Amino acid sequence: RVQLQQSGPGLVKPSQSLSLTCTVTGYSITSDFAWNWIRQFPGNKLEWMGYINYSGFTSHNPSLKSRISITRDTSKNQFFLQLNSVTTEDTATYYCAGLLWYDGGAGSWGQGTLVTVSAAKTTAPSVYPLAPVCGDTTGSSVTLGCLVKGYFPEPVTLTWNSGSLSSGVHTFPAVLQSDLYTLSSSVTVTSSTWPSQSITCNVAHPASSTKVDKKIEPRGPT
Amino acid sequence: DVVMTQSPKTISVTIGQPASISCKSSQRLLNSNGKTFLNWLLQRPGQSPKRLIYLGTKLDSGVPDRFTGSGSGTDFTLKISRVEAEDLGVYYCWQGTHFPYTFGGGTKLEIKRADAAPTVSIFPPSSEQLTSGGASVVCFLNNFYPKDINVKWKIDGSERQNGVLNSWTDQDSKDSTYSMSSTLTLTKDEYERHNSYTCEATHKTSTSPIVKSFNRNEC
Repeated sequence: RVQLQQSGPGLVKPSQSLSLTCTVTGYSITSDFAWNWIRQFPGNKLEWMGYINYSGFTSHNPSLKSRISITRDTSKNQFFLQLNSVTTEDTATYYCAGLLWYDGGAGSWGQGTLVTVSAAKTTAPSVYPLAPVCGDTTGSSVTLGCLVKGYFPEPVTLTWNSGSLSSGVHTFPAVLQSDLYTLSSSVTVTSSTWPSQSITCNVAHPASSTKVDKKIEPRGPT
Repeated sequence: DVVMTQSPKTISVTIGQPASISCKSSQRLLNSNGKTFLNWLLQRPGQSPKRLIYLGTKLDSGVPDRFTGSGSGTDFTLKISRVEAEDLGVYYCWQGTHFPYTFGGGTKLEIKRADAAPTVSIFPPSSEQLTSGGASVVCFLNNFYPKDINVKWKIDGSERQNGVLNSWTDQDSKDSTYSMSSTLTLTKDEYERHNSYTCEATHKTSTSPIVKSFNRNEC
């Protein structure tokens, strides 16, 4: 079916412009659809921004009057979003979504891209290993963690053992303080499998091109 | 601007039971060609909204048939014959009949299950962070229910509330529980100054709190 995917700078300076791209695969953008831009604010309110249909016809929400521009490049089968004069109020998750012009069906959304409007500086994170205390390793289950601290902006991706370990994992939302984010993740495995089977935290922060692969070492002799 | 009002704001449902949510628009959504541009979308935790119902009463592409949209004019209803854990998330209604198109504020569907006490784990600052002059003590309160819980920190028996940051997760669709993370951040100098660190969790599953501690310099 039709698949959409956003891309574009995740951080933008106030009063500058936001510029996103949506690549469509499995369907020509010059057919049947209406390509929309929709954004979700931190509170979870959705706002329709606008669209450009299969024939190039556009339409945008009056709430953005003059700041929005929606275009396309048929040779590349992509449509774009441009929002100028941004402010922190434009900070939100952006989505592109296709809907049939005829009935508004077959709605397909991209994975969504987060865009932060700030003057703060990009900072890579410190990935700290969370090794369990001796006392809490004698049960049938053991819980380990990983602490990603001091990064900006969002997001970061975190997996365990390159994604081969997904059961019993809890990755919490990041908390912001002083223009810096902190996030944690926990993973629970059968105690007898650790430390025999190593457990590694894989963290990536695209904004700073940084990657960390921290193996959790047991407290005590290693 | 057409105002889309959803209700209830939240809703708790036991697996297997039916669910019904409403959406009322400030203007009729029927057009000049007999179509009603009313859609229903579900947004699971961390995912992007996804199609459910379109054209007011028609089931969208690939959507399970447990979903049923109904109504006309300004009152619409979404019914789930029988709820499954994977239905948890936020439900939205959207209208494409009046420019500009608007969304409802959403309805959060929560799965109701048997109470569950949290699994508490406490972690000392790592060696690496210690070399940076900072010291974070982390505590995980995992897979509990209901979602209401309280975490208290204690340094050498004394409670500590400054320097604590918390984060919750959405409800998990695999077991319908919640999880929370609490972090106490101190300076390396202050951490190195005390001995015991305690993470106290109080949940309705027990009259007395679940306590986890460790002594600095002890495995």
